[PDB]
Amino acid sequence: PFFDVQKRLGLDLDRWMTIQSAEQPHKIPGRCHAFEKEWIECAHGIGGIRAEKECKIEFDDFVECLLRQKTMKRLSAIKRQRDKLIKEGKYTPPPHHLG
Amino acid sequence: PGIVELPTLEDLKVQEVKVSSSVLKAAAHHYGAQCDKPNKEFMLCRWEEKDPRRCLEEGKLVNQCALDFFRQIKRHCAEPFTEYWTCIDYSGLQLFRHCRKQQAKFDECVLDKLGWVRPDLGELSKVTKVKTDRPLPENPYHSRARPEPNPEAEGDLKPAKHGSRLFFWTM
Amino acid sequence: MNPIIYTTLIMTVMSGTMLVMISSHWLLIWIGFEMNLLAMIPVLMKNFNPRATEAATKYFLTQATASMMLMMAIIINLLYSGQWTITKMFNPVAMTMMTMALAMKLGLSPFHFWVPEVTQGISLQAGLLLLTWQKLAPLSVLCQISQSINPNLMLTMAMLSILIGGWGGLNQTQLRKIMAYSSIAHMGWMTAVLPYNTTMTILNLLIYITMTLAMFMLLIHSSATTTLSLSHTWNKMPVITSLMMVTLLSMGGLPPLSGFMPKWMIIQEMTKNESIIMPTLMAMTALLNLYFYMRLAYSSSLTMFPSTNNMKMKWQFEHTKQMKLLPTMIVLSTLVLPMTPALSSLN
Amino acid sequence: MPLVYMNIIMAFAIALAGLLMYRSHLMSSLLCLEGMMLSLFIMSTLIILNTHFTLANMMPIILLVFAACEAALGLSLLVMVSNTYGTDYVQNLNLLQC
Amino acid sequence: MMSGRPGRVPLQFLPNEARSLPPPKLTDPRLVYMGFLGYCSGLIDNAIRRRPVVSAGLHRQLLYVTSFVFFGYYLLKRQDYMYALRDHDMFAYVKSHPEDFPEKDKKTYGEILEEFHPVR
Amino acid sequence: AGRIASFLKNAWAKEPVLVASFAIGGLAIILPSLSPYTNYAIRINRATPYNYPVPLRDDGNMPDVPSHPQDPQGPSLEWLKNL
Amino acid sequence: KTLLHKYSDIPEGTECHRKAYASTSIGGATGLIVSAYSIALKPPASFLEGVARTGRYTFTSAAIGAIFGLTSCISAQVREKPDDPLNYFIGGCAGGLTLGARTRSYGIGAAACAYMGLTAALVKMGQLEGWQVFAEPKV
Amino acid sequence: MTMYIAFILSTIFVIGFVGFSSKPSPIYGGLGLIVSGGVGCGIVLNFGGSFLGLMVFLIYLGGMLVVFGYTTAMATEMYPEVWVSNKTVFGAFVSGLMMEFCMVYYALKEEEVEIIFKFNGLGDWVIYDTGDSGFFSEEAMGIAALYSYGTWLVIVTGWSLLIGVVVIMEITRGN
Amino acid sequence: MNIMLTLLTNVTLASLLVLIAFWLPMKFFLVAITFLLFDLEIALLLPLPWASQTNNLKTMLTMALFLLILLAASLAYEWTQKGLEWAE
Amino acid sequence: IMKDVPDWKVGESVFHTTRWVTPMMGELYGLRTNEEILSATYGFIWYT
Ligand SMILES: CCCCCCCCCCCCCCCCCC(=O)OC[C@H](COP(=O)(O)OCCN)OC(=O)CCCCCCCCCCCCCCCCC
Ligand SMILES: CCCCCCCCCCCCCCCCCC(=O)OC[C@H](COP(=O)(O)OCCN)OC(=O)CCCCCCCCCCCCCCCCC
Ligand SMILES: CCCCCCCCCCCCCCCCCC(=O)O[C@@H](COC(=O)CCCCCCCCCCCCCCC)COP(=O)(O)OC[C@H](O)CO
Repeated sequence: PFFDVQKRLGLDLDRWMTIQSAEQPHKIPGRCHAFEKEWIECAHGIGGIRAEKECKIEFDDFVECLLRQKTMKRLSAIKRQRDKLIKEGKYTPPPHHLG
Repeated sequence: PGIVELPTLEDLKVQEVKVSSSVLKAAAHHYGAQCDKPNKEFMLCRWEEKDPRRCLEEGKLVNQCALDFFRQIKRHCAEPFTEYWTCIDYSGLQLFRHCRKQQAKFDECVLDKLGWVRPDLGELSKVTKVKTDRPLPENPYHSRARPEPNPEAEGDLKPAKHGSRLFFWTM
Repeated sequence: MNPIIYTTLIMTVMSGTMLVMISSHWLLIWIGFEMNLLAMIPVLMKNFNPRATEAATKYFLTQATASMMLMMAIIINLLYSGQWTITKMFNPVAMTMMTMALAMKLGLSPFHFWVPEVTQGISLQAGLLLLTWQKLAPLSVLCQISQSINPNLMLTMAMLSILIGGWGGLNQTQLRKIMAYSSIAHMGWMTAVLPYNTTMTILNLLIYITMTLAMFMLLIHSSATTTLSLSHTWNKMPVITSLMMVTLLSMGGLPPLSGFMPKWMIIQEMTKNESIIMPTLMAMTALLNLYFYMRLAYSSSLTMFPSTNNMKMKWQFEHTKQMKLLPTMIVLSTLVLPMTPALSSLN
Repeated sequence: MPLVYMNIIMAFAIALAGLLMYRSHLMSSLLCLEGMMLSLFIMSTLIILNTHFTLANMMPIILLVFAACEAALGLSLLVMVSNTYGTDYVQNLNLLQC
Repeated sequence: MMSGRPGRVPLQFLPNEARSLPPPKLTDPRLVYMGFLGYCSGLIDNAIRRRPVVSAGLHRQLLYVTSFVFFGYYLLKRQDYMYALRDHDMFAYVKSHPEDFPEKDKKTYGEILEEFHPVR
Repeated sequence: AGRIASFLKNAWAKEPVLVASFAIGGLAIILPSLSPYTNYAIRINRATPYNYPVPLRDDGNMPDVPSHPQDPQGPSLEWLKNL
Repeated sequence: KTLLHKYSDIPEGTECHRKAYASTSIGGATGLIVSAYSIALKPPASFLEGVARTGRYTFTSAAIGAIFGLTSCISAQVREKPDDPLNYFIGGCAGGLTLGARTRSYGIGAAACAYMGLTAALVKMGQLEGWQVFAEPKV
Repeated sequence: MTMYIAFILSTIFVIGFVGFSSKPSPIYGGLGLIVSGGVGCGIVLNFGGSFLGLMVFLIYLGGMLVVFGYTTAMATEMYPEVWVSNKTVFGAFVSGLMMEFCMVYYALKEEEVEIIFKFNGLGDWVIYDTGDSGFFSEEAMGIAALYSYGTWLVIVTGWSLLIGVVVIMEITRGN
Repeated sequence: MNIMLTLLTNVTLASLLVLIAFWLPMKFFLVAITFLLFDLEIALLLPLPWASQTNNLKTMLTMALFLLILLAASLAYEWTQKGLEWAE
Repeated sequence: IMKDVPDWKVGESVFHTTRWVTPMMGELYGLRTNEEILSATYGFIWYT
């Protein structure tokens, strides 16, 4: 906050939902709660400019959990190279693939 | 970065309990009340290890004790069970409310024939400890080393040297 | 309006910006911007004249659109980090998105054509509120996220304000139009220094705020909206025109008046940041502002202008409004240069 | 990233272009401004529901209840320029030339 | 810059560390300047309201001078505190980062060859 | 007093819908405060296991937590049973 | 800024054809921006007048870029001065004279020579040196 | 097909925006948004979010947009342009068509669309997570916190709506 | 799917039997805007049923009733300052 | 399937951590026929 009356008065108005690892109704996880716990707990008391450097590995994983860019891009390589093998008959699917 | 370890399909092959939902829910109270320690061991392992592959063995025992529970009742009044779980099946939401007499029929063998007891409301929801063997994981989250916090300020807050030091302002 | 109902509209917007400067959550910041807009519209149309109806429509469409652009800047940052807190932004296009979105709420770059028309339509009393309080809310967010700002992105916005504010100000006739262009020119000064050190951004804001109230409430006392109408006030109220001249010199920036407060430190600050061509252009093009300050100064007090016979009747009656805080606002905007090292208090 | 989000993202952009370009009528511009917050609503719900950010479900309901407040203000201003000028055409709204 | 240094209790116009500074003397040249501004405020206040300038409600002048000096005096305390704070945390970083501020070596002007460009 | 009572009487004479609304809204705001079952409503609200009762590592020295689900130790909702 | 990178990558004077094409590309792109604004803030009568405004503005700007890049490069290696700001000084006036003929006024042509000639030397002036117009916030 | 149903709906969602972004007659523009509003809920519905989706029908489509076209009904000129009318309106419509066709074609062949945001072109379904939700709906239990965690939200959004009621009269009063 | 099938079948039946019937043979604004603001305020307390089962329903009681008195407050100000007595 | 592809470490870790990340359905079902994908993802949502 520009004027952090939040901290001075010691009463919460907005930080409850600011992160998904905070308190949740009936204790349900926010999908990537495990990863962002590591990143935030990496970044406390480190400073903004420092934390972006050292806590980069934690942030990259947390983005990959949240954003899920490369994981399905790799899965794209799974499917694209799959149909580019079945179409010429080079690959046959085992029977657990169907039922 | 690197291979992700996956348990082989060999030890993965485990006797799966081949019963439906109605039979499970009808005897759920007695099943939870009697064979519960292996469930608690596996339940604690899943929340502490946070890694499913670490506690797969305890998962087998969770099923294994389930077969033992179903085996004992099979030797006992299986016919009242067939009556009990069929009427439970005939409920869209599987409500225990409709099935009361057949529920009593099942309950009145196990109390004396099997020596069991229907758990009242609350005991199955009680938060209970479990005496286990597996030690506490060193760091279940697999946390890495923390960055060193910047050193904090120390020393008496001395006056600014030679005033404001902003252009010609002497003080 | 009903005095009690105009009061809450005056200070619902007081609270709307108050939320922005204290909110640590991105959504809540938009909430304060919403009440900022929701309470600004009625005040602009207190008098209900077609100028105000146009001015409200132009103001609403601009601010609403900027607010919407701000939201997707919030969403994209959420989409790429899942963080609702206000910190440095974690994605480039989101950073680029809100800089323009926040700019349009403030209005410095080509997103400034609304500023002259809206203040021209609306009354002078609501003019100061639009030109003074409605700039802290966008600036508070910008000072907050200044770390992630794009240095190229902001600075070109900064000059295009001062060059446009400097150039078009010469041709303006209506005093509100001149005041608006100077506000655009002044807006460029602290926005340029914003990426380097926000302390001077706040320092420029405070001084500029003090100068603008001194300008607006004196004009309210003059009851004049045109240069010729302001020119006549030399005879009825010669003292006001003399004070009109000193604040014009101050808000021009000539030393040792308080207009040399922001520029000098801003010039010094960027010079420490190796940006030296940048200050020279702004300091030199600031003279464009001084020219129509001189033009107003010449017609107000330095040379008396022809008056009308009917205004002998004006001398027969005293003023009514007490124009609260006018004496302290003038002095706090002319002779505060020797108190320059007080800027350390802000940081 | 899933093409449904890029479908939403252009939906903002085409809505953004319509709001900025203008043709004749402020009704259409107000309509274009509503597609803005609309596409924002699905985009907000889509991310928030996908990530199971339970408290963040706050924002979708909060988003449009305040976006609808623009309609409460925007619609009102239109009828006034409609009462005075006649048709609410943007070309009519040019009195503040100076 | 400040802003978020370790220990930043918000909306604190005078943090407790400021009590360890020499308080601004009442005869401070900066402090009396606040008093001078208060007088100028009083003169304008009578001038704007068509009052007999100097001898026109001296009670208002007293209030203006008192407010400016009092509001001034607390300002210098914060002004001196932040200025002292800037140098304090400064003087410790150089110790913690000595290789970041290497000390020069003694070389008198007798050995330094400053080129002499003739002037005509 | 007299005027206030007459004010209510003429309020009921010509405006009976609003006095019904204000009375109901007036009550509906103050019985929940001094209600004796409000704490009961909270008690049964927390006594609804949406989330699993995750077990705790038995390190001893804690007698309150039951070792067995059917064990007498631990909380009970016998109050919920009769009410 | 790949378009701006073209001019910087090609050595001064050498490869005059590449410098000329890159320089007029910069001018043409700049002409597009100003012409687009001109139609926006001040609409013409119809579309045919709109492209007419674009045609004039783009042709002027492209001409300034073409003549500046050509003169700057052709003066560099001819004089064997790959660093002297004068290599851009006559370039600025080359654009300045080019603008003057484009709008057909001697007075504006001389002023454009003086102003562009100074700025072109100044733009070169910073290229040899470390002058930054958008310096990053080091402090 | 059925796997791309969210993609199918998302495609109708985009072309629905071109319907009203082209700025046709205000009634017809509203209709183009009405369908666009309708399909957008289905996109939300396919992701869960029943309550959040249902509002788009109720308080926006049957809500905000009802009074929207209602205002267009008693306002506007006596000659409402039919969608074809001005060649610009149809030019805008076909213009919207070529943007969605080029990206979708680019999306389904190379899957490496980088326009502004780099987005990989896979099916809608490769983004869903996994896990059981127990006995509580995630959406339902989230916005039900309006009165358990939504403290500062309710205080501010309620206050502004009251100011919303007062601002609308003050502008519509006519002084 | 079933939901889509149901709505699709309804449209065709309406479309089919329409075709056989075609080939074989400020006050007005104020009521709109006041409804709009009340309707938006109504959407706030729609999640009330599940919200009534929160574990801190005491805070729910203060604030769920809060919105309802504001509904009354918005109408009360509307009523007293003419408002629902539409222009006539 | 990717023995032939030049550069591919079989079972390459996606996240830098060695902790078990919950495996999203995309890698789970994936290869499965569209009937399995259709019934398992939008199964709860379309069940009525
Ligand atoms: C930084 C550089 C300078 C910047 C400022 C420059 C200002 C002037 C620039 C030119 C201005 C335009 C041209 C002239 C405009 C004149 C305006 C005007 O109103 O003039 C006429 C007017 C007539 O005077 P009148 O209002 O009747 O009041 C007389 C005193 N009762 O005159 C007035 O109203 C003026 C009244 C002045 C009153 C002065 C009072 C002085 C009091 C001195 C007190 C000293 C105490 C010493 C204490 C010592 C111990 C501590
Ligand atoms: C080595 C790298 C560079 C190599 C190439 C050389 C530099 C680029 C080319 C020259 C750019 C600057 C010269 C001006 C170009 C634009 C000219 C233009 O717009 O002309 C049209 C018009 C002038 O005529 P007008 O006043 O309209 O009167 C006739 C009306 N019928 O215009 C106007 O009326 C408005 C005034 C002109 C437009 C605004 C200013 C445009 C130029 C800004 C600086 C551009 C710098 C480019 C290079 C650095 C950045 C890449
Ligand atoms: C009426 C117009 C002007 C009239 C004549 C006035 C005097 C002519 C020259 C004006 C000089 C203005 C800029 C001088 C400010 C201080 C600059 C200085 O001390 O020298 C620096 C010179 O550096 C500069 O680039 C300063 C600016 C040079 C000139 C460009 C801007 C001024 C000209 C345009 C603006 C003024 C003209 C009017 C335009 C309308 C040294 O820094 P450096 O470059 O060595 O930095 C270290 C390292 O190399 C990284 O750079």
